[PDB]
Amino acid sequence: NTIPIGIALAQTSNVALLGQEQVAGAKIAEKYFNDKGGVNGTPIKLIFQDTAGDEAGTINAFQTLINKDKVVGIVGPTLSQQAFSANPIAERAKVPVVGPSNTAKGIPEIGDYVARVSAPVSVVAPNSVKAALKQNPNIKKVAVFFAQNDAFSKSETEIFQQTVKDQGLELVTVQKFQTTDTDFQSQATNAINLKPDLVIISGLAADGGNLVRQLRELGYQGAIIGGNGLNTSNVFAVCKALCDGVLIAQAYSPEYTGEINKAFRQAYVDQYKKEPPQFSAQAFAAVQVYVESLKALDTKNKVSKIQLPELRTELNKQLLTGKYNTPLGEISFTPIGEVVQKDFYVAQIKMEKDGSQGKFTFLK
Ligand SMILES: CC[C@H](C)C(=O)C(=O)O
Ligand SMILES: [Mg+2]
Repeated sequence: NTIPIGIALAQTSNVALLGQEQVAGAKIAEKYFNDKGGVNGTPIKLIFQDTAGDEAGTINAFQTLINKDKVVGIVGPTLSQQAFSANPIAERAKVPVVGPSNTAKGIPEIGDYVARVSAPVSVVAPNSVKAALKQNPNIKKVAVFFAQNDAFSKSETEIFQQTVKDQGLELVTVQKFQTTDTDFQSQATNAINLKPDLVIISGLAADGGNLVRQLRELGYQGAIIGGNGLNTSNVFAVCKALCDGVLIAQAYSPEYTGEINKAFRQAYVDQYKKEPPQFSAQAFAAVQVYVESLKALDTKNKVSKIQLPELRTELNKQLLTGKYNTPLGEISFTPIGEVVQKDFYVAQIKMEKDGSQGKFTFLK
C-alpha cells in the first residue's frame, strides 16, 4: 500500500526541454523520501502522466490523475500557459496542485487549491538586469524580445520592460515571436539596426536558444539576458559556442549550504555528473511539500482512514500552513499559495570554445 501523488509534466514535445529536468528532480525526491520511510512508514508512489506541450494535453493529464489514478494531489504542470487552462479543473474538483515552474503573475490566484514553489517573474527577473549593468555600467539601449503566444513570456517581458525603465535605460524596441518559430531573422535584424547594448529574451528553450544563436550570427556583440524559459543546459546544443555570456536569473543555487541541498546536490551530481539545475531543485521541493504535509496530516488524522475527497481537502489545507527546509532554501506559503522565498541569484553561461560543452557560472 502506497500514497499516490500525481506528476503532470511535459515529458514530450519541445516543452520537454524544460520538463526533462523536472522529471529528474521528482525521481530524486521519490527515492530520498521513500528511503526515509515515506509518510510515517507508508511509501509514496509518484504517478507520471505526460501533459505534452499544450492545454488539452494538460487537461487530459489532470483528469486522468484525478479520476483514474486517484491521486491525493498533483505536481505540475510545466508551463503557466498550461496552468491557466488546466488548474481550474483541479480547483473545481478540490484537488491540490503545486506548481513547480509556473512563474507568471496570477498563478496562485487561480484558486484555493493552487500553490507554487516557483518564485515568480516579478522577484526573479529584475536581478538579471542588475547583473548586466554590473558587468557593463555603460549599457544605455535595450532591445526586448518575447513569445507572444505564451502566458509566462508575456508576464516576464512586462517585468523586464518595467525594470529597464526603472534603471533609466532606453527601450529601443519590443519584438514579438512565437514559441514554435525557428527563424527570427527579421526581428533580430530590426533590433540590431537600433544598436542595442543589451538584449533581453522571454521565450522557451528551443525558440530562445535559436534566437540567441541568430543574434550572434547576425553580428550582435552586446549583452544578452535570457528569462526563465531559457534556464536549461538544453539550450547549449542549440546556440553552441554562441550561448556564451548569456545571463539568466536563478531561484536556486547548488552551493546553498542547507543540509537537504547537500543531500540533493550529492545525489544529483553522482548520477548526472553536473550541478543540479533550478528546475530539478524546484520539482524536488514540490514533492517535498507533499511528503512533509502528508506526514503532518497523518500524525494528526491518520490518512489511511480518510476517504479521498476529504484527504485531498485536508492535504491542501495542511500544505498551505507548512514551513519547509528545501533545496531552494527555507520556504513557506502565503494564505493564497504564493511561495515565500528569500534568496535569489544570477548565473552566466560559460561555453567551452569548441561549443560542445558548457556550464552555468553563478555570479557572486
Ligand atoms: C519551465 C518554466 C516556465 C517557462 C515558466 O516559468 C512558466 O511557464 O511560468
Ligand atoms: Mg492559491
